[PDB]
Amino acid sequence: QGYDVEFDPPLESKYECPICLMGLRSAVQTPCGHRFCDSCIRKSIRDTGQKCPVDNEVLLEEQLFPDNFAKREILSLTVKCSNFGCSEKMELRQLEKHLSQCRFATAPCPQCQESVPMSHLDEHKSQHCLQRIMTCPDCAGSFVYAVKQSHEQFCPFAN
Amino acid sequence: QGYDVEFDPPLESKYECPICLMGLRSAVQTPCGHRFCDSCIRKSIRDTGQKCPVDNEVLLEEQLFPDNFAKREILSLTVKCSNFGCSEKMELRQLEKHLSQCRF
Amino acid sequence: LPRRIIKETQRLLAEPVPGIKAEPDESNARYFHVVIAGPQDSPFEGGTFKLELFLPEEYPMAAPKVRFMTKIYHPNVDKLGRIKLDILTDQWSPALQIRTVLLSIQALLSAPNPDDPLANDVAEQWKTNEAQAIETARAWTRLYAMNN
Amino acid sequence: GLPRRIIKETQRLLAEPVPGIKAEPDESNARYFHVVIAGPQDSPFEGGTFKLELFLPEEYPMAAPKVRFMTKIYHPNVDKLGRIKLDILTDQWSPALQIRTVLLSIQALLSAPNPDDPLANDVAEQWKTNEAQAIETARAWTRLYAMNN
Amino acid sequence: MQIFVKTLTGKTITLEVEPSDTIENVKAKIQDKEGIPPDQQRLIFAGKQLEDGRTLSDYNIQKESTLHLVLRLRGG
Amino acid sequence: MQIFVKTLTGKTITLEVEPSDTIENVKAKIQDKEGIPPDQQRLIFAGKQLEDGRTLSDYNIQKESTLHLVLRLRGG
Ligand SMILES: [K+]
Ligand SMILES: [Zn+2]
Ligand SMILES: [Zn+2]
Ligand SMILES: [Zn+2]
Ligand SMILES: [Zn+2]
Ligand SMILES: [Zn+2]
Ligand SMILES: [Zn+2]
Ligand SMILES: [Zn+2]
Repeated sequence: QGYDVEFDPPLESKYECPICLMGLRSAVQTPCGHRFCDSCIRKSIRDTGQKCPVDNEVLLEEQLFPDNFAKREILSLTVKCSNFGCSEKMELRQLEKHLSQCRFATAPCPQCQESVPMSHLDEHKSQHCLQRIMTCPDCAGSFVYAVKQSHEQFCPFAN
Repeated sequence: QGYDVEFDPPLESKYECPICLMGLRSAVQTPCGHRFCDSCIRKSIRDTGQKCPVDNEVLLEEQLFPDNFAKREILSLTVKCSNFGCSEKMELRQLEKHLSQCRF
Repeated sequence: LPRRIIKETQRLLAEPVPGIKAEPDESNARYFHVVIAGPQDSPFEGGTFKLELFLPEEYPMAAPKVRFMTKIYHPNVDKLGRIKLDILTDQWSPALQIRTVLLSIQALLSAPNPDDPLANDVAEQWKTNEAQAIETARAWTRLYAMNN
Repeated sequence: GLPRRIIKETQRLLAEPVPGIKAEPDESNARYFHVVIAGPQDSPFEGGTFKLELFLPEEYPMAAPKVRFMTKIYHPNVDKLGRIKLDILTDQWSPALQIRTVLLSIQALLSAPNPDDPLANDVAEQWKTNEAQAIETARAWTRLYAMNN
Repeated sequence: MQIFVKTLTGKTITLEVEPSDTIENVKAKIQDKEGIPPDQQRLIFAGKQLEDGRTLSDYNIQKESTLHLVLRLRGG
Repeated sequence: MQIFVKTLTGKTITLEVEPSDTIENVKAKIQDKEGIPPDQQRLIFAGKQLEDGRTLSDYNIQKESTLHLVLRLRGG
């Protein structure tokens, strides 16, 4: 359940969740002095029993607290985009914001729900994506490139 | 009241107490999300009031918890002796052990 | 001469702020001779105001003691140089340092407040007659806070 | 969905091998592991190479891996079916534990047999009452079945 | 541009921003690195109390400039 | 001196010792670094469980040798 993302430099084990083995998503510390993802440790309390997994001390839903100091230092760690050609780095914090406008990202089409690279979705109006809306040359009517064949009924433009 | 000592490399800001400005003795963290010595923050709630010193946010005796994770990390930092011509280096943990058997 | 004070001293001696000067007395290590400059776009342009700052036995658990030893026409500063400032007036934090105090004093000169006054007479004129109160502030700057 | 935990663990087992423990995933199933552990030093089993088979259930790591010996081994805590009487695998499993720590414990178990908490009752009984004979048969079983494979 | 900020404790944080960033944003980017909510921040620069709506270019802040953080002006 | 120890999660730490140290005080240096109390630690090396009474030189441990730490709750 933790932060699954390529860190560079790679994640120091102090921010590594000993259950899921990732960057600590909503990090929580135990009284015995343990760092876990809230979600992970709370399942470990559910299915494995009421104990800290690492030292066999006693543990419960209540007495764990959020390590807010550790969580912020976590989101400041530099990470790489997870789309193909990205070649770019940023703080983990703004991975989400960057994936919106990744240069090399893949975005399904508004019109054709065929997935398309962000660079080329700009070029995916002029060159017809198969449901893109052509404007008749020499009669001036709006129709969807899918339905051309039937518009060839209606270029008998009176006066 | 925090760990007054020559750290080497020198103490980084994350283990420094905003109140005393020294290594976090028996560190405690707020739910607000910052750190203080147990003694120091508890004195800040005695006198300066029920607030976090660094944010003006709510803070009570109850919701302070010990950042035990931080405390080790701190005791694992290497430090120098404080008697005159010593120059021995060690993990902070055994500073008191060494100053019992120290030279000057 | 407790550690918090010593570190804080040599911290602000090495990192001095634009137009804030603060040095301990040779005699007492808790008494600081302070001068803060009149800020940019302020009524007090070109002014150099002395201050007596002192650290009490309590410090840092209590706020420092601060007075203006130069006369200044200002609705939050009385004729004795006593100061109405949130930090050291009432709710204080032991996180705060001399550095932050002195900055907040500077920030007070940048934003005079008639609605949270100490000098009741000044703030009255400051609210109803801003223009004149500012001109008097400038006049007091020029008479008292130059070449001292 | 081949959960990161398992993957991360897998490529560490190959890259940072524990001395005398080999563990590789099956070419078909990523959760199934062909293991070989060495008969440890000064033991009954020294010189031995023992095949085991370890499998990760879908619960993992919230439930323990299921592992058995495929090689025949005279040991009070391993039955004829190759099931192992070792706490880690029974109750009070912990999701902090990893495959490495399982296999290391099995290696340890070969150095330190336990007749008092038996599984092969015939063997443990032998081990308590006549230890030298049991240990000598142990080296022979090692010799017959855990060399040249 | 990279600009310096001194928190209450005295240690120095450096932040990446451009001149068309509002103070609002600077306080939000301070919050992310120090946990102090935007309400509870007051930034001083060159003895001037910086306001939320306006931008870095409105106070002509340049590269390598040091902002200073203090607590909210809650006069009493 | 300066021995290696692989904790439960995979972390590799280093501990300064001398050969005539007991396993007991080694397990103490683990607790100081990693929070696990000595009662819950089990130390493995070349497939042997290291016992609390004996020393490191009694098991022929040396420079840069990697101990492995695992958990207890045994005999089940
Ligand atoms: K930390
Ligand atoms: Zn986790
Ligand atoms: Zn624990
Ligand atoms: Zn990208
Ligand atoms: Zn399309
Ligand atoms: Zn047409
Ligand atoms: Zn302190
Ligand atoms: Zn010494």
